[PDB]
Amino acid sequence: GYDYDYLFKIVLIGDSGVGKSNLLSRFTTDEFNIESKSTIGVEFATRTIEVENKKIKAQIWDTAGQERYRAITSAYYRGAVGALIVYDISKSSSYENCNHWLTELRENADDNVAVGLIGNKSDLAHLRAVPTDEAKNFAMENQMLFTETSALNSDNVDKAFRELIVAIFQMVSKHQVDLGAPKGPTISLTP
Amino acid sequence: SRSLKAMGEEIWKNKTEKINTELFTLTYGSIVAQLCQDYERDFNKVNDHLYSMGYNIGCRLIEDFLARTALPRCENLVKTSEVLSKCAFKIFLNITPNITNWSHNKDTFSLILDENPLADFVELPMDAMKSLWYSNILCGVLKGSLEMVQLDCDVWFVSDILRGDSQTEIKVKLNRILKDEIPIGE
Amino acid sequence: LPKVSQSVYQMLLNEMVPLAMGIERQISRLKIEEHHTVDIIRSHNLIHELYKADEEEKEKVLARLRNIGFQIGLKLSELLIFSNNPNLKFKEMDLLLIMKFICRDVWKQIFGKQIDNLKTNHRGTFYLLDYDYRPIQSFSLEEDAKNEELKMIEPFLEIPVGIIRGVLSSLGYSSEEVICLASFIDRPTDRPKTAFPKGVSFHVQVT
Amino acid sequence: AIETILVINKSGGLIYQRNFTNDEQKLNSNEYLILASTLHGVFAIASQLTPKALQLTQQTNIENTIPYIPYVGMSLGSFKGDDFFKEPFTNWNKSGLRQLCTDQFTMFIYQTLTGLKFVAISSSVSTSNLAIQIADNFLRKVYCLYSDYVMKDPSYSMEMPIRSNLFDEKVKKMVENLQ
Amino acid sequence: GIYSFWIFDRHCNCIFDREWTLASNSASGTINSKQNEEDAKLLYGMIFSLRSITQKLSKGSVKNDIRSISTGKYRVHTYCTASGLWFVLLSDFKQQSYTQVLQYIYSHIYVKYVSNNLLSPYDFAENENEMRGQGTRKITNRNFISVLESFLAPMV
Ligand SMILES: *C(=O)CCCCCCCCCCCCCCC
Repeated sequence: GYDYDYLFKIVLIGDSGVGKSNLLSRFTTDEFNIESKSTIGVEFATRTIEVENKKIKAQIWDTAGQERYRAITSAYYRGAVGALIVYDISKSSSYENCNHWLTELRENADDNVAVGLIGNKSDLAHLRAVPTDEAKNFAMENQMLFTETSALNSDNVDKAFRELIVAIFQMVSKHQVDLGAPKGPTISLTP
Repeated sequence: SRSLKAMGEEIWKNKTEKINTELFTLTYGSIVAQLCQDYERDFNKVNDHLYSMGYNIGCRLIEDFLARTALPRCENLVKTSEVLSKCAFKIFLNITPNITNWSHNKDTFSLILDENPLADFVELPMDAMKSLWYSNILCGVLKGSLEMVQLDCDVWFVSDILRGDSQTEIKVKLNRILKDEIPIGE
Repeated sequence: LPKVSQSVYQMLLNEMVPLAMGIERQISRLKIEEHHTVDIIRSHNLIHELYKADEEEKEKVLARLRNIGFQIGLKLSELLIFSNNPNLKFKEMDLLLIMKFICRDVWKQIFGKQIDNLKTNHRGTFYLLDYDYRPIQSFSLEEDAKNEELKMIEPFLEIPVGIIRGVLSSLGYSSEEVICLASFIDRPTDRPKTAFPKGVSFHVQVT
Repeated sequence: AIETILVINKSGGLIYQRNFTNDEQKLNSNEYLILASTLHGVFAIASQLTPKALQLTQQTNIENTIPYIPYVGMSLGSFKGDDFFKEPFTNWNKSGLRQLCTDQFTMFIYQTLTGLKFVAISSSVSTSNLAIQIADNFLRKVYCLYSDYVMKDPSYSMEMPIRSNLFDEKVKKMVENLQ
Repeated sequence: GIYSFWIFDRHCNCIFDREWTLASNSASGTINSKQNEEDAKLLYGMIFSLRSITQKLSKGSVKNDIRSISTGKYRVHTYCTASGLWFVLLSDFKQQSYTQVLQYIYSHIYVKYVSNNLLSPYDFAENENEMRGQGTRKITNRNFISVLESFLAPMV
């Protein structure tokens, strides 16, 4: 089923323990091999979507590095075209690492890469360790989309994901246009 | 490569040492005799201690059976039954159990011990005629071996010639094929 | 004539010290077999438990395994007398002939090799020297902890002592006049260095 | 007897899965994406596994040169002559996954200097070095055909899925002679 | 000859480690040292991944297993057994394969000093908490190290 016209690589990069494993578990085409995060550094999700008649395949790579993965974790961003910075609104420590995460992303990955920023587990209203106002202000200063997500607050991550892909498409879509025979006997006029 | 027949005869004839079966029978008989002796003849659950015996034996015998045979990991009950019937016993005890009594949808089968070297000569006491099995170590070894081959089975004795039944049968019903583990790296 | 694999025999003959130690636990890892939850415990755990339990329980397990070996030897006796058919008598005062029989046939049938040379007091006791002692040729703990190895591997020396006691029984002398002790005091004179460093010596007393 | 090929652009992601089998079709199209990306990741992670004996001292820049197999291809496009080349050449991936041999097949790898990867799955199981010498030459013929018929294409964005008929029919002609 | 030799168990753990140095037989090959743990989990991950790929895109009804994994600098011979035991060995090419040597290792060294070693454990992960791989209960059997050194000394 090789009907998709384009294939966009996007990294679900984020801090350890953030619940990103549960984040991408909702929106999935979950089949085939799983639990490959510890095998090398990554686990894979995919989806085909329709964007004005141009089918687009996505590749969510969920990079993770605990203590030993130093070089290959950076090398996995050789040609990444999207990023999905995952943080959690439960502790300031997770949000503090976003600056370093973006610095590494911009340094290594493709120049002018689309970056979104998702706040997992917003249902918990007891330990809101960072305000949405400050998060939005941080989002302003880099031209990068922002959203917060929860199990009960569904469809937000899905619409943000689709809008991220259609935003990337406008950047890396070169315009493509959809580009009476003589029937009868013949006589040779060659000399 | 080659049939399990050829493999069993080849491994048994020229790749293993030998002793008299009488002496092995004598040793196992001594074990069971003293377990009867020092336990107030509690045949109800001397079988449990013999099961622990057999499990501990089999869990570490499997490393040698696979070392000699070098077969792949069995996946289906058909191949497990074939290998157990045809070479696993032939290497060690030099017997060929017959397989009948196939259950529904290939989840259970029965090992028929035509000749049991563990019981070449026994006449149990009268009180043991409907309590003791005397060969619990065999099914314990089978379960322990299959544990390390990573497939769990409830194995037990249906009948024994020693107690008085016509033939000795060991049901080996599979329970679930527990899967390989993965690193828990977050 | 029918045979059985030496590997399974050797392993079974090795593994009674866990049996003789766990029977004591039952007298004085949970899992289900079919419906009722039985408990099982490893072998090395019980070997270490015997190594460091306490003196009276250690002695009880030692006499336990001696009884096992006594049964085995006494019971295999009649088979060996039938098969080999030596030139012995029921109570032969010439202990040398009995000891030659045990050295030549009993050990040839149990282990794969004839026992090595033997001393001759001619009045009282005898010594039986074994080199490399097949059943425990593949035992070890650590590169450095060799002192603990010989003290932990002690009870495995009883089943041949029990065999000798049993063979002497049902051949005249009973289990009240005969006593035997095993030890590692035998030293490798000139033999090639095998896995286990020390041979074993069975000192047999017979008045 | 090469049965399948597949190529990875620069950062993972399958872009060509034309299978040269009579009729197997066992593997889904979707899972080959995971296949190609996992091969890319394993290529990356095997780099930091050079044993420390050879880490600090290689002294083996004489074997990297690969000999010239005469007529591996057949019996052209931008190229012309009896064969795409005549001289030997040099290895480029000297610390990466070159071969994965297996009871039923063998996966050869050929990495382009820019970063492109070409993967050749062959049913045939050659002392494990002559096999590499055949495979590297053949995969570089495939690479030459790629540069001819995928790079000189207007309707082909960079490092994207390949959708062409000249390329697939040409590589089919290349492989049906190599058996 | 060889450069390093590894045994991994069912529980995704490193049970035996060894690395060599310059071709002296009595080399400075630090045995079961902690710095080797860092470049062991990723080796296990690589082998596990390509084994998963092989079992995935295999055919027939035999469930093949990977034999060797060649790179530019070396090649990794690997022998798997049905009891979830993997024996891995790195080496420069210099010969077709070491499958016979790995089989001899399993059938005359590990079997006869770890499965006939009643006073030494098996299934080294115990009492939960290390069956996944976060454990260190490697082997230290003097006979094992001695015979393995003796057998692998000439092939370097
Ligand atoms: C897939 O490979 C399954 C292999 C079958 C398991 C091997 C069973 C070995 C144990 C046989 C019985 C040994 C004798 C026990 C009595 C002392």
